Amino acid sequence: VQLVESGPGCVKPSETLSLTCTVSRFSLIGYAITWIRQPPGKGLEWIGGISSAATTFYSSWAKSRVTISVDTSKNQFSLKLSSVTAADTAVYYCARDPRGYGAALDRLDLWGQGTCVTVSSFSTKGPSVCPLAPCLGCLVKDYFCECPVTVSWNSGALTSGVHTFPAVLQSSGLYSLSSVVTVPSSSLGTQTYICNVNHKPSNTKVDKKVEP
Amino acid sequence: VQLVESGPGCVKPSETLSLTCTVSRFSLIGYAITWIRQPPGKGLEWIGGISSAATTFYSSWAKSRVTISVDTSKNQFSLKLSSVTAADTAVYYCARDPRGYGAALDRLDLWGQGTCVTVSSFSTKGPSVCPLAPCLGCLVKDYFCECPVTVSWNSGALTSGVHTFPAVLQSSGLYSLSSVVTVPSSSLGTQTYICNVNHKPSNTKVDKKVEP
Amino acid sequence: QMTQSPSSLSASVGDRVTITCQSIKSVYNNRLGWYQQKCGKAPKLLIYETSILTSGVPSRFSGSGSGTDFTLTISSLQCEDFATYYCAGGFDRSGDTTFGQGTKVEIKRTVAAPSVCIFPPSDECLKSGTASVVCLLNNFYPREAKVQWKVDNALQSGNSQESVTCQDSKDCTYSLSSTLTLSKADYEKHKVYACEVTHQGLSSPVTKSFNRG
Amino acid sequence: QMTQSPSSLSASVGDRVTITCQSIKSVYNNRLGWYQQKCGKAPKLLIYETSILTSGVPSRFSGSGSGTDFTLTISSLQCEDFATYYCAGGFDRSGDTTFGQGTKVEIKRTVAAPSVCIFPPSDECLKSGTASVVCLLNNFYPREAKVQWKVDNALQSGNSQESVTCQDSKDCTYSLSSTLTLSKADYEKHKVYACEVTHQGLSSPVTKSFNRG
Amino acid sequence: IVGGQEAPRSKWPWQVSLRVHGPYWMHFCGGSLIHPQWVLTAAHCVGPDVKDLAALRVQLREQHLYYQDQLLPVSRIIVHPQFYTAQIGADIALLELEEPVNVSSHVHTVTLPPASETFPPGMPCWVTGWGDVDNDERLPPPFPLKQVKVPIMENHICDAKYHLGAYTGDDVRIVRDDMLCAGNTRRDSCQGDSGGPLVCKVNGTWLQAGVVSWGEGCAQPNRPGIYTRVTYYLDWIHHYVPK
Amino acid sequence: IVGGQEAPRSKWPWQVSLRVHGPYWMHFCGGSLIHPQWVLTAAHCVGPDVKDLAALRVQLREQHLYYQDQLLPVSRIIVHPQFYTAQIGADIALLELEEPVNVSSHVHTVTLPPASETFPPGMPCWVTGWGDVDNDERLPPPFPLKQVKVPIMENHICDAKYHLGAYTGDDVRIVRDDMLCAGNTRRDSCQGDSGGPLVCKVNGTWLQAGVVSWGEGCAQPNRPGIYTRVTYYLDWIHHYVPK
Amino acid sequence: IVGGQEAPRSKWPWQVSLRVHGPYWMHFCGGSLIHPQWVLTAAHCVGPDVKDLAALRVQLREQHLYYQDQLLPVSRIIVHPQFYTAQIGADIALLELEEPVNVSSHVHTVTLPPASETFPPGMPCWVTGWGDVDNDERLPPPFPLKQVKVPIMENHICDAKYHLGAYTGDDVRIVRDDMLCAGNTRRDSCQGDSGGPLVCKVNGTWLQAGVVSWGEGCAQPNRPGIYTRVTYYLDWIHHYVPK
Amino acid sequence: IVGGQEAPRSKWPWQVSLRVHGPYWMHFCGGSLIHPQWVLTAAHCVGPDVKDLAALRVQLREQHLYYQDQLLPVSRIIVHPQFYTAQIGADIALLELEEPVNVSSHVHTVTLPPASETFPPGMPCWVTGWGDVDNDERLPPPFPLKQVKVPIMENHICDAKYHLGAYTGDDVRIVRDDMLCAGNTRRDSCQGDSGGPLVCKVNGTWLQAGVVSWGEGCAQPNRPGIYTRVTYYLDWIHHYVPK
Repeated sequence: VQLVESGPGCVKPSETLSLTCTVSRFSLIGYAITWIRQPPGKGLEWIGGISSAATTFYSSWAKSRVTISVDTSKNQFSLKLSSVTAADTAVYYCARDPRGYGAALDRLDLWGQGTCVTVSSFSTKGPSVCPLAPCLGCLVKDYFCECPVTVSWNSGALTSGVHTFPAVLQSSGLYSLSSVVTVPSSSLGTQTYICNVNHKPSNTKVDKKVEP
Repeated sequence: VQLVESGPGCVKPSETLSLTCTVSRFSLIGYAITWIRQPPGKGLEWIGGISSAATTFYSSWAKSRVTISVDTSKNQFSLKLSSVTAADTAVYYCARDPRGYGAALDRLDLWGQGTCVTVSSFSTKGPSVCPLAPCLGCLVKDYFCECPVTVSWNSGALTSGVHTFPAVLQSSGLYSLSSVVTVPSSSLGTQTYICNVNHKPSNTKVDKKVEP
Repeated sequence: QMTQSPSSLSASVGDRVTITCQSIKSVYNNRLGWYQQKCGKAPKLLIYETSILTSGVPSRFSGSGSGTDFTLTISSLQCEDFATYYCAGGFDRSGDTTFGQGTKVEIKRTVAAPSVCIFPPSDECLKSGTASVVCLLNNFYPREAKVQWKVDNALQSGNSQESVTCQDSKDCTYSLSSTLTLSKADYEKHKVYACEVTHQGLSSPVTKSFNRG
Repeated sequence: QMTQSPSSLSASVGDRVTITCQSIKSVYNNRLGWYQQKCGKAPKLLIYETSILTSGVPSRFSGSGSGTDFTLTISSLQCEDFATYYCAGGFDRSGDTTFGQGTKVEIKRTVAAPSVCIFPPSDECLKSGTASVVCLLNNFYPREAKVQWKVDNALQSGNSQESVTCQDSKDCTYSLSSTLTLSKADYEKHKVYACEVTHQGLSSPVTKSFNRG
Repeated sequence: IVGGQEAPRSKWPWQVSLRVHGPYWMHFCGGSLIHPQWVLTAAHCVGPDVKDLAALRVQLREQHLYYQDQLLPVSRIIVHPQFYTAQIGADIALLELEEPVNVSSHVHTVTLPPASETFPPGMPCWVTGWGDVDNDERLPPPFPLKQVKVPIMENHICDAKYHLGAYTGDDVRIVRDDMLCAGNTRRDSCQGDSGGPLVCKVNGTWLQAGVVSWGEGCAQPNRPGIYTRVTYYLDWIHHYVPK
Repeated sequence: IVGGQEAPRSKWPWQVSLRVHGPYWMHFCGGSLIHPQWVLTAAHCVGPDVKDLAALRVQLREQHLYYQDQLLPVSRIIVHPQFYTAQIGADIALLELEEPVNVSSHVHTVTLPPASETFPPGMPCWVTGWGDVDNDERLPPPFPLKQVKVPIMENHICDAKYHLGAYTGDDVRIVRDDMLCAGNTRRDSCQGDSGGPLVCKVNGTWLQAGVVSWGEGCAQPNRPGIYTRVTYYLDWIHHYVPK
Repeated sequence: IVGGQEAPRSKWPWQVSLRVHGPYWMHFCGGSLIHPQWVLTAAHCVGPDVKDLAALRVQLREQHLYYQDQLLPVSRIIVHPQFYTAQIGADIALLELEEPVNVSSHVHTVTLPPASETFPPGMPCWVTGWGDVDNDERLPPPFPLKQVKVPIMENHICDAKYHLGAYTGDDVRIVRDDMLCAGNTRRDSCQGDSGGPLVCKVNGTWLQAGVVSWGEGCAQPNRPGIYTRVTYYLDWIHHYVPK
Repeated sequence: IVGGQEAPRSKWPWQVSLRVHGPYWMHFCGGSLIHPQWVLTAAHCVGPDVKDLAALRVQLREQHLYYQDQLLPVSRIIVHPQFYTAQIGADIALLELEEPVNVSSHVHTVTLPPASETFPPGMPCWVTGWGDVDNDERLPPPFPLKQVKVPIMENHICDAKYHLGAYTGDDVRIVRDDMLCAGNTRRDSCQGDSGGPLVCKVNGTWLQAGVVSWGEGCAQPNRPGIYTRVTYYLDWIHHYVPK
């Protein structure tokens, strides 16, 4: 039993953000959902929640702008935040209280993985992918709306030795990141070392091989 | 559900070795037991077994000298080997076949931990224990009938960092062994680092502390 | 509202530590909990209702508190305990509930020296017309480590960025990625590329190079 | 009766290997199994009835065989796979059943230098009237390592023993214990004690010493 | 409920259902809404061992179980300190809701009696609930709320009836002064009705006389049902429910 | 076994009990010892899905189950290739023992019939086992071996009886020529007797006519028990049991 | 139904529930309304033994069982003459209603396929019903109608899968040409869904491909569900349903 | 009995089995032979409601239940007048046999303690019986007599443990001075052991300290088993058993 968020990743100022939390198997009939926010470099801040009774509760700031709702026909919970500013850029989580309380933070037992949302005027652009031939790697470059980018190897079957690094702001205002695996010299050619990349807002997927 | 051997550790030539295998909870009513031997530096050799039907089977060499038996009143299986030579020195195991076959080795699913039997004319003698002050350790020395010796730390609560070494034959024909744990310099005094030793045939237990 | 203290600590492997959280009101009815957050992960609940240990949490952790003052204690820190920790509390029903500021815990370990690799600018890191070259310092401790980029023996400055992994639950060292930027045409001028590496546990400077042809 | 081949192999981490076992008779009715034995442990059943994988065994392992010839295959060796492996077979009911000779598998890993400690002869290692002094080479690979004992700069010979750990499932290096023996009174003659440590990957002989006062 | 019919849809607006977590939120016990934030029930439904509040919810007056569930969370459980088993006595408990209920025509509180009311025989009293309908068998899968009118007995006549066909000596009090007796071989509470209200109409007003507590099986001869007498515990109730 | 009594202690020395692993080695099916190393039973007790031989043991002729267990291991299971369900037919299986049995007065084999024997009505036949004693209820906890004498029916008269009170058209063969019918509303095999022997005494010699296979419930009117006809499968049996 | 969700209120207007008399009118089997006076179902729900029509009723499309019951009487039961057990085949039956149904938006008939349709893999098909939700456990007490989308298998690939892990010889046909296979280890019919419709959308039109018939337990590996193939029996259906 | 072994065949010659009539004479309760004509047991096994003596028999010391039954008739049942439920106390009863028993090596009486014996912690004590072996599951079908050695607790330490994790106020006495506590999370009596003897070896002599009475489930943490203290009732026993 697990929670999955969904959301746009990148948004323009004055839009309204919509998020949904979905319950995967069985149902939260007797349960509460709360929404939590984490701006970059801050701690955790609470937005609001809905109780098992369908009563709703909002924080000191959220009552101005937030609506929370439930739809049993879809097994879904929804959040809407109106009139977004740049300062609304954060990771957003949905979590369950097993007691059904709509305004409690002391016993959040189950969490989703979270959706990052960036608010900006810019356009998204997908990346290029330099191979780093012989340790070897796969370097992903010049993308924007950094937060939802992901990289993987041998279509996920290379579970092992993949270090990956925090993104950096290119002087162009874009982002670049590197992915690296240590390889034994006998494994050169002898292992596939495929790299797999996608950037979901820029609709982009690419693949490559590394070899000497 | 697990098997435990029991045996004498050290034995004199021409004695008869007695081993027992005990079943700890529930019972082997429908099950077979086999006895396996491993002389030092050899592989595994099979002695014999008893089937679920109480039929007994013995190897090509064992029929001369071995008897296997069962006692449900004690949940015990027993092995006797008569007229022991020095070449009978080995680790001995009991194992279960879940199909109940008395002469099978292809599906030994559950094993005991094993007991080690040394046949010699000598007398056992218990060890001394050098501390190893600052990496630090506890060095156990001058014992005989090497194979059942064991060492432990903080009465077993120091589960961690304890390397321990194969015994060596002292030129006196006795054995010595070293036990070592790496320690951070702040942990000196700040952690107890107690050493716990016993040698069961020599009836010996001792304890010590390490400190600068 | 709450204040959590200290903001950070660093301690040995095996060491004994505690974290305190205090508030201007007492919690309503034992409604205080503790959460652990790790390198890019959702928080995990460790303790709820002041002192009940969540299942599957190893008994390293315990906590309790005098209704207005609360402690979380770790009996013997593992490198796996590298995380931020937060208190959360509730002071009524519907109203005042908040998180704390969160405490960052670093685990001190025995030194290790940076194993260095270098990767030649090739394919798209020239085929894009931009050029980029990478010097990689794997698995070092402490974070006292430094790089100097050199090209044709000339020292380079600016025109570069560095980034570092978090500390892993088992590696417990960390890796640094150093990058230099160039044009493809200016890579095609110069011929010698080097990075000079430094880290407190070393005999000396260290060097690694490659050469354009 | 059976013959198992090869007697030993050594291979990379990640590498692909197989072991063969052959017999002069075919097994009675798929009665062949494979056992793993580790550093001072009872054997564990991995495969039975030619090809059925025992529960809890990771799917790295599989095997099969043409009734008189049988193979065990490991798809990607881990250091955790450091062990001896045996075939066992049964050729009738009551009669011919035996083990094979057993194959020893060593896992090759990236080099490491021996971290050296030395310890003063003290308490029981003088209070027994015998004396003993220890030089410890932790966590090195490969096994090409050697020690020279020196006392008052004089090279010592004989009068010593060395012993070594097995390779662990996670450390995957190993430690060596070097010892020198003396009388208490002859320890009370000489004043300088040293061990000089050699290993194929090192800067130098790593001279470590201590001095009696 | 043994005897009686489906309850009319307006008739008993204070009836509560207690639900336990499982493959579904299953009815296990009754209760009554006595204040917008408080439910009165039996102690043996929730104790004497402490319960995790994660596993409990309250359902207000349905006509049919499970059809239109709206499950309320519970903030606090308060069991009378003297309770350990129902035959000893003190079988009374309070649940505090996390949120207050909006009082309505369809949801309204019952009134507690004044301490002087004794409820003599002839008092017109009803008991309601979702329990079993015969000694061995469940309420069938529509699950309607049922009602039955039950005769009150005096305590001394009830204690005498419990001694018939028993080894217990006549000097031993089985039925205590904190208890009340009602019902007969045709008309009783049964399993799953425990914790529910017994209500009598006095001078036009509905009063809760009792809580369904214990008995020697449903509608057995000479074994009337035993109820916790509500007047006996009014002072303990008013230490928590703000009146 | 419906009807009949406890069997005398010498009378049926070939009877076998099959045991499955669990909290104890529990009886689930019957069989008969036909050779010192071979047991004959039903296919639906062991198939059509393949079974781990670790979970099965054989028990030879007890008077009472579980009292004096000596559990034999099984080396091989051989199910007739045509079997999938018992109403289609071929409901026959062979178990090979790991060890041979020492033949004795107390343990002896049954004889298989010559292929020419037909077993007409009036043949004196018995069926034995440790099954249920009435349609709904277990053999009680002493667990004695029971016997009953049963009347044989001709196959065409039996097939006609199975069409009474059924929608099945009279042209459809329910009872097949690899099958045999016996029993009545007072005298039958029941659940847990499946796989056991039906034996008839012919010219002084006991012959196994049948294996307990299937039926429409125990001792129901117009529903005689169906047995696998042993003469039909002699050639398949003799490909494995060395005669 | 294993997998899938509660069905939308409008989505499957032909679904039928069969009820048997007891302590209440209990759901035991599915069906589909194929004509204003006729329900199509499985034969093993009603036969092969003859049933008293006093004990049966039909319920039309509810959202939740039991909460809005309007029970229709049945005039006649017609079971296909070849049926005796579901693995042999012909598992098809017709119920004639005493009264015709008023066709509506909320209650409408399903269309039967033309005899030339074959339903190859990739056909988008659904199965619906009120059966069990996991191998061992009941649909919980709100009792919603559930749906799941299931993959079709070709008959030869399905028969091969039924031989894996079985003793049955590969020459023996387990899956017959009057049958159809669908489902997998995540998505299946289960106990209580038998007799219900399998429907595929072909060129915009819903057609009933199958009736839920039998299988080796719910969602087991290599054991797809077996359905009666409706195209095989069109001539028998049209001897009774007036087209 | 949770933990412990099968009993040796000589070891506990006073152990009694109580049997109730049904489909067979089934074991329901323990007891001990204290005089050639008298059995001591628990009151809740036979009361508080009166039982027809036609439905009860006594079985003396078997090794295995049911296999060697010789069922003794009972002339009289005497339940202590103060008993109504086991948590209130007085849970003690006497059975008078119709016929005296021939005392033997295999059947002999237990000795009752002198009133001054208190049984402090460290006393070596055993409990025996044919009860359940784990919290949920029966003794398996060979039905051996089991024994386990149990630690005694002082009454005040036991009453304190019963308040952990309970709502009951610390001033309320749960464990009474007519009671005794023994056992732990590994070693306990369970369902079907009730009425059996707790015996301690004092100065070489076996004395019966207790009768298995009640507890909060088998081997639960902080819930030791509660026994009726035999010394408390010696005067009542000696009004009937002639000493």
